[PDB]
Amino acid sequence: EGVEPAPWAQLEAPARLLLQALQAGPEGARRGLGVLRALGSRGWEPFDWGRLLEALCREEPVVQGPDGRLELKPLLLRLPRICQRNLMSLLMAVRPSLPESGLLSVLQIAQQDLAPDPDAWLRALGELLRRDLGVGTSMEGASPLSERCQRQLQSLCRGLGLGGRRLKSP
Amino acid sequence: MAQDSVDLSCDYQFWMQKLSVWDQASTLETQQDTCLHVAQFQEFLRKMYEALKEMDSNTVIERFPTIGQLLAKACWNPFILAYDESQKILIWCLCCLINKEPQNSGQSKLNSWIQGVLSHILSALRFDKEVALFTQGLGYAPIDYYPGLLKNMVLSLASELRENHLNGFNTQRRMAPERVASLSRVCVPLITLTDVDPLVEALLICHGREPQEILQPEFFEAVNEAILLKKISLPMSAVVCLWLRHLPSLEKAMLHLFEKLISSERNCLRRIECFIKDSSLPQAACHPAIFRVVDEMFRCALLETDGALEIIATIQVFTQCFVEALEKASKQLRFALKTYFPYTSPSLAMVLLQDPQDIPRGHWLQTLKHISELLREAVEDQTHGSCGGPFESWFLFIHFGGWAEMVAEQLLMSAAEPPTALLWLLAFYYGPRDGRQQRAQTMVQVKAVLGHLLAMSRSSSLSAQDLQTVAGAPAQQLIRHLLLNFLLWAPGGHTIAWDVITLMAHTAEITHEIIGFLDQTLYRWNRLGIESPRSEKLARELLKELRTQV
Amino acid sequence: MESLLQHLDRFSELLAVSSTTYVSTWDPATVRRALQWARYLRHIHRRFGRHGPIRTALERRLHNQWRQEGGFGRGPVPGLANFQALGHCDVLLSLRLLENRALGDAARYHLVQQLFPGPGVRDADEETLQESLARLARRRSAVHMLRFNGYRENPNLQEDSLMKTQAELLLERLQEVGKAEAERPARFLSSLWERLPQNNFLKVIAVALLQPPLSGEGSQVLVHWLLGNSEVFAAFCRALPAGLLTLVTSRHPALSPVYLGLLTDWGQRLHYDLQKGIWVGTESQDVPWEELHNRFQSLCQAPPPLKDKVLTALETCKAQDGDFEVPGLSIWTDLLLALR
Amino acid sequence: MAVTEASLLRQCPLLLPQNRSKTVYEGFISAQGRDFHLRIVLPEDLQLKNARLLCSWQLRTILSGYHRIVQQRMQHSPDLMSFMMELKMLLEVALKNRQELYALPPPPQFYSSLIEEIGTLGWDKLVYADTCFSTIKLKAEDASGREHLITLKLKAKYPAESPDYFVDFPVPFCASWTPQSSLISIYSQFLAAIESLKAFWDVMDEIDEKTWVLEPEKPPRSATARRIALGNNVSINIEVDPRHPTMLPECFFLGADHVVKPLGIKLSRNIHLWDPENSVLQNLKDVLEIDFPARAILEKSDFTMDCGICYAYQLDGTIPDQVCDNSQCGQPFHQICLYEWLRGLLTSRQSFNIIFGECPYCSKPITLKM
Ligand SMILES: [Zn+2]
Ligand SMILES: [Zn+2]
Repeated sequence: EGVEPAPWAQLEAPARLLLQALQAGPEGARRGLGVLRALGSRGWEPFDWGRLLEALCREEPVVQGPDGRLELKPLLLRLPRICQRNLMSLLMAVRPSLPESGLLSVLQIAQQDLAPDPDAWLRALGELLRRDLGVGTSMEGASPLSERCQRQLQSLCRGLGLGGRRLKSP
Repeated sequence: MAQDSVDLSCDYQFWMQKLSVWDQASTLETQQDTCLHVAQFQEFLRKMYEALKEMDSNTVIERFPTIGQLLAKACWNPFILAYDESQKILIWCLCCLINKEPQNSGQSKLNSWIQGVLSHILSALRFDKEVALFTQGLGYAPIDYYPGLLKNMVLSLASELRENHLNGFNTQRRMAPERVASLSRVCVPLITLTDVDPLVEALLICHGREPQEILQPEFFEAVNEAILLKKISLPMSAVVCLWLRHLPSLEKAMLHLFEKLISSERNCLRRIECFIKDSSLPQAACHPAIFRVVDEMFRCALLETDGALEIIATIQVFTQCFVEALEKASKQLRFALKTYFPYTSPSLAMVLLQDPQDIPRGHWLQTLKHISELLREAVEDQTHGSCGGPFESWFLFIHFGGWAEMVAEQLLMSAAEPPTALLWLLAFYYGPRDGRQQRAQTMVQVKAVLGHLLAMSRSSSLSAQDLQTVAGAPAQQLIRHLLLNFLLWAPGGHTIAWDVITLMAHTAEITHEIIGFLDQTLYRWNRLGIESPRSEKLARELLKELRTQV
Repeated sequence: MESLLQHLDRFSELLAVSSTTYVSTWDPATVRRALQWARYLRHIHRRFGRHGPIRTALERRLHNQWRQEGGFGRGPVPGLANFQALGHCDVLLSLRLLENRALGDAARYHLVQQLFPGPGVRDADEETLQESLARLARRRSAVHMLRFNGYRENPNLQEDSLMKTQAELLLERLQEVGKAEAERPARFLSSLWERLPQNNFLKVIAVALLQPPLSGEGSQVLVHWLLGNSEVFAAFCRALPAGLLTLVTSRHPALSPVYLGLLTDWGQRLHYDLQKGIWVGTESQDVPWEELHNRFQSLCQAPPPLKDKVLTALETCKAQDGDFEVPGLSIWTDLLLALR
Repeated sequence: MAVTEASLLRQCPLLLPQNRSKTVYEGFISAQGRDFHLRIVLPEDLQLKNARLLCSWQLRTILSGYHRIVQQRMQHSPDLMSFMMELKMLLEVALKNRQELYALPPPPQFYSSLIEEIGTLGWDKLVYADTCFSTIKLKAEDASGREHLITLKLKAKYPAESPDYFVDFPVPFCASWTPQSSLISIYSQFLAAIESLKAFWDVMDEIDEKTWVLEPEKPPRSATARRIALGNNVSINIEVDPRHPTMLPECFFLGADHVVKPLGIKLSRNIHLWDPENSVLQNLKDVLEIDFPARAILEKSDFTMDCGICYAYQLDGTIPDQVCDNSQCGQPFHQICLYEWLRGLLTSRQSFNIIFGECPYCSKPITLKM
């Protein structure tokens, strides 16, 4: 009646395992890494991240908020929050061996530009990914954290004897 | 002593007008509003208890207008009765509002009403009816099973939630997500009520499969408060996941570390290591998500102050705790340093991980002279495929205790022909972003100061003014801390220590800085097991007396 | 050991009159003496409560007190319940004094002032009375909240939370009477049956039988009580679901062939009508077809130890009423067609 | 426009109100340059709560697996205008999802130019093409004589947009694509990346030859990690920085706490004697003061006899006991892990104390008896 088959039901079997795999709590991410060593081990030595990476954006429909509102989420804002956090973790662990073309498609979602009730965690994980590619300095206030954090931390670093290192370069 | 009533009589109408809104708070939104504002209600009641305590009832009429109806609305509200001391205070309040010998019938009516609400608070069977009838027949009082009733009730729900978790996407009961969220709004007010630590722990690990969060971060704050104030004690595995779903609770654990280094326990690094190990921040930081969010807030604070010795100290402790908790739970399948420290070659980290306890005292010169070579390779040849620049390789080099600190005290031992390697290294520690002109100038200034100081060591116990000459701009901290090194290391010290201290201690800032330095030296020494007890006892004594002067 | 008896029985008299509405004579002297004696019980409970002949002797005095009062005719006093009720006897007494409306003003004043001085003694060595009434008011509220925003009336009653609880109270209460050996448990179970809400009661028992052992002497007592009294056991098999009784059977096979006997007796009170394709009862209170289909389907959806027994008990019942192989005729034909 | 008089014309140009009382609309709806047949009968009032909407067989096969979406959109949506908006967008989505079936390339540019450019390369180079021509994957050689492959996925307009280049080697390949660039352009960039990274490859080729690489088995080219086996029941894993391969890696050792200590101490002491002018082997041999075994066990390299869920031996007393009834997996599990896992899946069903459901790795029938 209210069965959903898991959103990765229809994928490449190995990925389907990966995404089932990260679902499993914070040690999710290593299970990630163990998964990957146990699939370089098997007959499909390459894992075409490229095939996975498109799929994470493929939009598909939901009716959420009021009784009736059609909206489209890509995979990333649809499959279970903990595979989100544990992907990005793992893509930091494998950042080099990807195409940028796919990644940036993901990150654009991750940046979460104009949504209400955002994925703080994924956004932050975006900023930490863009810094590492070398395409999202952004000239901005675009560092991983909250305004509230950066402010309450400036507030306290003041009440301490500043050092004779020179770290800002005017 | 001026107002007594005025701010309290405003806050009264605010709160009486808020409790009238909630009144047994049988809905979602009434209850969220209750849950947030409850804290301030508790404080209000503390101050109001002082107010009602000092005076007596039925003689006075200050807030006696509607105090009855406020305390009814409060108590019958069970989210109120659930928060830490508010129940206890409302009892205290109601003890004040009693009168021993009634004169007006009203006094006695109220006293009866108070006893009534007390039976209502304590010992009323506001629950499933048949269970009342059954236990009453068995001849039990609520008292002797409520406890048991609660526990079995709780594990019921913990079970329920845990099978929700394992049936991810199965044609079975999916426990109604409203009810998951409903529970967790119940948790919050009695997080500290020991009977429930199974339930809470459950909900932190029984995340399941929604794109959306399904819990209200008012809960995550109420939890994180109690982890950090030691009013819960969960299992560690609870709290790696807790962080790894609601970020103002990871932000807000890391500020609560700063407040220890900053206000309360300035330069007590034993207490800082104890704080770091007690909260599971090393443990959490084994996760390469959580490392990055916390290192980013370290980097924030490094720039807001321009390289504070206090923040340097706390980093060194935490790095130590981190490395030793990463080592523990990381035999099979561990994350790479390009995943914790991404912004330099893992060579440098892999060098700086290797602990000085384990190496001989004489081979520390070799190792530091190698670190200088590799920092110079990375900083000077700032080319593609590397560090992005100097700041990055510095923010790394902070994180290590062992290597960063040994430069000064190795210079003292090798003042005769100081190696250019250590000169560069050291000027770099106390000043990045100089230029080769500024850093070479600093090197040779320090080399000339080594000449005078080596003359004074090879000489007898001499004055403090001869040293203030060579001491006399951008390189003051460098020279000061190198010279403190000399005072504590040389046997010429222990005689004119105070005479140098008084001249150098211009302000309170530099006093606190040297206090931090002395703590860092002691912590550093007791760790690596290297001691000249002279320096140790002397450092501790001077530190002892100067913490009084401030 | 002998010193404790005159202490404890005097406290028990004072506890039972705590409930009672004569409170005019009471004063701070009485109240102070009550709570000092209660402190001493709580003191005893801590000092030589565990692994002593004293413990077992006080339990004889408990159950002797609790059986010579009985709870029949004169006054159904709950009383200080059992050995752990000595560890919070103070609280029971103090709670009863608050619930007496005629509790005198000066006594209540001295009382509440002595229970709740306030936070002057936030530093107290012994986990004190104040803290006990707080953590109660908390649990209470916690329960109430969890009931109305969390609690679910499970359909596997063997996994319910109130049932599970009421069950384990009855099992404690049988274990006590078992070791006392004063009256047989049969008398106790019969007085239950007489007194209380029966419907609720029976689900209790049902859950009781599947609870794993805690110290199943209890379970072995309940099977013998039931089999002794067939009339209540008729309403047991009548009043529950199928799954509950299926598990009752796989666990305690001393019940199986009496309950099969019951169905064997209810099926034989049916007739087919040709207009409506159905067996039906004459009387209103006779199991409808669907009910009996359920219950048999259940016995079959079970371990092999029962399945062959019930299958053969039907096939022998079918041959007995003519081995026809079409419906209209033998109720048991019907069942056996229906179960494929 | 605002009103659904002109906004409906503008946004559904090919929906014609047949009846005067605008109740029957019929004809065409656009999506991705393709027009679909649709006859949408309203009641006598303008209420989609109850309406008829019939489709061509073309449309229904393309809106397979959203039937409920459209049925709910009918009952929830206020106006026809908005309903058509939702339907249009939904078709858009369905075709870009099923992008495999639906191509009309413009051949006169495409299939001709692709053949011209592949001729310009020379006919050793291609290795594969899908029949839909979408995939191609090519070869290039190193000066060493190593084969290196590249996946390209080509769109409707190859020369217009960039072809997506999907590739093994470990640092991101970046391609200066112009519309004036072609296959030989991106091919040149790929040979440039080859000649550049040679050192990193030489290092990893030397390792795979001389030593017992353990965890990756016939390793791919993306691999920076090599779990080397040395002595017995002790391993060292090594991850390398690719641009300065010869430089030190993050190194560490797995095994017995009594065996691992001396090596770690010795590494600490002898690390200043690492030099990036020799090889990783020639530096490890003088730092760790040993020679390595060259496949001490080549056949029984390792079978991770560990959970294959949590990848650990000893979970709370329990050992890897439950296995696969399969020659190709053989993968041990824990009772706890495999129960926790299968309890989720749609395929698995639970008998009395028995659960049949799919092995995680190979998706074959596996049975668990609690
Ligand atoms: Zn396991
Ligand atoms: Zn398998």
